[PDB]
Amino acid sequence: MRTRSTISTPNGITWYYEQEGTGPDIVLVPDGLGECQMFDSSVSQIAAQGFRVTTFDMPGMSRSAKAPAETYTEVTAQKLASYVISILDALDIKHATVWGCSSGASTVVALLLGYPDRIRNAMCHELPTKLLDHLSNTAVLEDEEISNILANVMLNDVSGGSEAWQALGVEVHARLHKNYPVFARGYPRTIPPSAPVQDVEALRGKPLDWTVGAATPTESFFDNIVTATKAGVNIGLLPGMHFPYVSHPDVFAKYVVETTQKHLWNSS
Amino acid sequence: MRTRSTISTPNGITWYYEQEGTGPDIVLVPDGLGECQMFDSSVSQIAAQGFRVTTFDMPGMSRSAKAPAETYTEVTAQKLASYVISILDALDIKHATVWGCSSGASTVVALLLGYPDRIRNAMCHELPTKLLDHLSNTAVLEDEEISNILANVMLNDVSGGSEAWQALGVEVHARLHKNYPVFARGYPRTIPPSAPVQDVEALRGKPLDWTVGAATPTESFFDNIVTATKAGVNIGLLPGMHFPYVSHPDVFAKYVVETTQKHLWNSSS
Ligand SMILES: C[C@H](O)CCC[C@H](O)CCC/C=C/c1cc(O)cc(O)c1C(=O)O
Ligand SMILES: C[C@H](O)CCC[C@H](O)CCC/C=C/c1cc(O)cc(O)c1C(=O)O
Ligand SMILES: [K+]
Ligand SMILES: [K+]
Repeated sequence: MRTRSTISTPNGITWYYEQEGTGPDIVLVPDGLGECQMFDSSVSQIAAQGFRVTTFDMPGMSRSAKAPAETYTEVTAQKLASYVISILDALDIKHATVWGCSSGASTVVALLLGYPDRIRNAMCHELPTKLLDHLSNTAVLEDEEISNILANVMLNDVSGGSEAWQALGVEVHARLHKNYPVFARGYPRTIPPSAPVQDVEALRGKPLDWTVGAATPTESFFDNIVTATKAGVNIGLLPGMHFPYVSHPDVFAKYVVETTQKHLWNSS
Repeated sequence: MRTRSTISTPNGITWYYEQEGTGPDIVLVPDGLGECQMFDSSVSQIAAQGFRVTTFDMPGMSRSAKAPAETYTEVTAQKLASYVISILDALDIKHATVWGCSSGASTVVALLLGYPDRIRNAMCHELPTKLLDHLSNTAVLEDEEISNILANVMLNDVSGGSEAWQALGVEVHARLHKNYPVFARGYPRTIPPSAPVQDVEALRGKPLDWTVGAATPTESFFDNIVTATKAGVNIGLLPGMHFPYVSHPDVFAKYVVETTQKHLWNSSS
């Protein structure tokens, strides 16, 4: 019942995508590691509630690696939003609910603000607005050292569940190992400054639902809570840290379903 | 240069307190464990910047244990604020900057709202507004089990620094051992519903500086960040978790001094 296929867009990207279900469109945008297998359990649970769910690997990452260098270098929320619109155009998805974490969160807020006719509502999780020198400095290391360091960071610092993270399995971790250097050299210097949350008044009244991880250290996304509250945007918590769709897939799925249902009611 | 003494207030409490320094008054209200030795390093560093610093063990706790049962049972922010005003009256402290964490945070916001002529400015850290059934349920246990459970929670989960926590020393931990059952039976069921943050408009424009621990799990005091932001109150982070004066005493002292200095400049304007 799950489609697993590839599709080429006129910007040069060959996307790997997955799709399951019928009904209103929900699109799950990966975090910066660009790996859509992290959504696998949740895709079936969401689709089973009457939705068409689409996800994809991000350009330059995992099975979407056949892409021009511009799509995975000097990456911004606005570039990623343009790329997501390209694949939604290719798949004839005219109106969608979107979810994203991390650079995915920056991407879905850019999607909602830039393409309002295309976006029913956006769920953003842990949107990075601050430069981290420790992360930006990994870009000058050798690929194998980047992969070793960032594999450790993801498991021990931000996975929000070491057993679930490791249970993604050897095939997923082998793809992430190859993504870490692409992510390190493309994302951490350019993503945070591109955060589309500098204009608080532009967020006010928008169909945005913002979350942070319950277990995440307060300092990590303190600024998200402040910004959301200043904008009057719905702000709450999911269990775990940076990857709730990995750590707590059933809670994640229920959240996506209930949030989409609330906006479908509000739209009529 | 530290005064270490006792003072009896007509509400029945015999307080243990400490004082150091001369200058504008800064008062350090303990968290619910009620133990003012946790401020020892910071009291000297703050006083050295030209302040008179006062702290005290809280009623029923540590060396302030000679107190009526009303002062350490069914404890509310409003009761604690009335008790702090009683010791400030007894020490002739008319106008003070105040710090408090946890129930001490609830106390200092209650002091600022309820006694505004007495409070130059308040610094509140990790103010509890939510009931926690797992903590409330400890009240029905025997004293020794309460002490073992909460000693473990403070050391390993919320100290923000296990080595600094242990370095409080054997005498402090012997006092905290006796305080854990008093705290368990008198605080967790009644402090959160008494939180003086139901009226966001009452906080607006008040000389309040609110912090949360940088390492604290987001869920613990997420509501503090939301409430402070809604009220336009200065909200920020200190290193560590629930006990910044234990985990990061020099950062804590600097924050108390700089915040007090900011309000002294503003008061003159
Ligand atoms: C050795 C170093 O200190 C590493 C320690 C710091 C941790 O890496 C923080 C981990 C999560 C970073 C998210 C993030 C940040 C960003 O600026 C752009 C992004 O796209 C993302 C994302 O995961 O997508
Ligand atoms: C056995 C369980 O799992 C215990 C686990 C939970 C952590 O103990 C508490 C985290 C911080 C809250 C303290 C607190 C709460 C309150 O309702 C009144 C107070 O006065 C305080 C205070 O420290 O003053
Ligand atoms: K789950
Ligand atoms: K320090």
